[PDB]
Amino acid sequence: DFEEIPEEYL
Amino acid sequence: ADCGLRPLFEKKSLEDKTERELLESYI
Amino acid sequence: IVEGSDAEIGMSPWQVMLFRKSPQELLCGASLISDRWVLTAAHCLLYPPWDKNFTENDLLVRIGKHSRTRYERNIEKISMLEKIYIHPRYNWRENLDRDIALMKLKKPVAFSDYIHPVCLPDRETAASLLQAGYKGRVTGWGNLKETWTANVGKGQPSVLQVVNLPIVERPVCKDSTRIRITDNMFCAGYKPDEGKRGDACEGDSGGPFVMKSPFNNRWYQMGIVSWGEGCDRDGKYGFYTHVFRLKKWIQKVIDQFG
Ligand SMILES: *C(=O)[C@H](CC(=O)C=C(C)C)[C@@H]1[C@@H](O)C[C@]2(CO)C3=CC[C@@H]4[C@](C)(CC[C@@H](OC(C)=O)[C@@]4(C)C(=O)O[C@H]4O[C@@H](CO)[C@H](O)[C@@H](O)[C@@H]4O)[C@H]3C[C@H](O)[C@@]12C
Repeated sequence: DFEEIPEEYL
Repeated sequence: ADCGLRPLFEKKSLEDKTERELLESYI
Repeated sequence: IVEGSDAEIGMSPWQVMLFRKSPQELLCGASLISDRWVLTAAHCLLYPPWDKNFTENDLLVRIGKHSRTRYERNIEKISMLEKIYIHPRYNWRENLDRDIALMKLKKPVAFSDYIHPVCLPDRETAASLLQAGYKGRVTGWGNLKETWTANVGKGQPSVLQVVNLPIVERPVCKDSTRIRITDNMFCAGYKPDEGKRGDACEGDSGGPFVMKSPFNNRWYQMGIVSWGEGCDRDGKYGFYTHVFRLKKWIQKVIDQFG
């Protein structure tokens, strides 16, 4: 399932 | 203003593969 | 979406994904209606029977997507929320009446081939197009078959799905169910004798039901995916939030933040 999203979105 | 006009479709006068189904139902 | 197809790229560039930050999950669909405003179902955020009450920092909005699960690296845009607005009379206690919410984005998105807002209806578009037998279109990344009540076959799509559904007469909508149907709803779908089928399904909630005007060739959002009983059951129908009837409230919140 989900690919990791970039850290500046968290 | 340009709402509802899709870059890849209306804006270059291409249809999608099923939009005729919609339009054919509007009597 | 049950019994649909893969969407084409850019076919629905107002589709938004409601994505949970932790654990990272697809919560629901949603709709881009301007550069800093997203429209969704209130139940996506607020559902007290389940202790569901999302707030702005709970969530990400993802715009421009096609693939359900990947990070579409130079295509999709991920946005933060500045404010959530749920209708003051959303009825979670009985029927999901007024199942609508606005979300205002932290910063405006830029439009692209893949990211573009849908129109909202005005009175005469609603009048002309919202009729029985006329088809609209639903999209989303939700389950491919029913659900809670879970399922087999395929389960979850790789890519955005599409289906086109006729609008159904209000009487047959009310006669298919025991729930109280209000004026803030409509239902859609094929009848058991019609041979086509199809429906939304879990994880599709909150997204757009859209129609294309034959007068000016534009796409308008007529509905929000709200509720159904099961997914794609014979003689059951999908129920959608009636977007023109709640438009006063929408204008109210956008004009006065704005
Ligand atoms: C969105 O993704 C989904 C809406 C759709 O899929 C739309 C269509 C098919 C057209 C949403 C989802 O976000 C969560 C729901 C909305 O809040 C949801 C949650 C719990 C359900 C629900 C409120 C409908 C009533 C009830 O179900 C039924 C069938 O009566 C409820 C409360 C529920 O507990 O689910 C039911 O579960 C089955 C099997 O375990 C049992 O038979 C029932 O007794 C039990 O009530 C529902 C509405 C909406 O469709 C959902 C799924």
